[PDB]
Amino acid sequence: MVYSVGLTGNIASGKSTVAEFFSELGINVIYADKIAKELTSKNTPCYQDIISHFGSSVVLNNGELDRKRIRDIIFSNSNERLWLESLLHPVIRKKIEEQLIVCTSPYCLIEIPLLFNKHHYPYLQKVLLVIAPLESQLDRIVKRDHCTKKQALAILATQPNLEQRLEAADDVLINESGLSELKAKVNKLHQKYLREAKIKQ
Repeated sequence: MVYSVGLTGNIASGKSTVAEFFSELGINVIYADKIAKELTSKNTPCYQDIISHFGSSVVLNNGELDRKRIRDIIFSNSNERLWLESLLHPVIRKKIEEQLIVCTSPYCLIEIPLLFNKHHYPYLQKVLLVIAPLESQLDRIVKRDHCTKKQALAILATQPNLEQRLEAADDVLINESGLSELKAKVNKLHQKYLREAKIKQ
């Protein structure tokens, strides 16, 4: 229906910044993560199933979901990552399709998770994977998490291997030198996607 580019990134890759640069070029960006939060708002069906599944530990005093805790669980327990992805996939897909129907840009960017199920995103024309070198990731993680460098390395040490996702990706944006070059790279990708969407039916 619409020429769609999947946006993925490893840890502390700079990918939300990449999304913003695409946004600022007039491209419609669909944020699957934002949709997931929406559809796990207080007393939504998925919110209820999540709390019943994981139990009271993932409910803050707020009655809001403990999203930090859930991320920790999802990252360390693959069976739970898959369970949660299976739960949310049907509702998230319906929201994505709504936004695609009203897409006003020449192509669309869909921000999706690093280890996204392809069977759930078979309609993507392209996949873009944003990565940052180890040093850059640590700096980003220490500043965001306020943690020790050795804890950041330990966090990076446990990330999923990218070999398979690097192979599959049509384009890999190495974010290795500041915001200005990042913007320049996004610009060239933008022109590439415009070109390919123009000649693709």
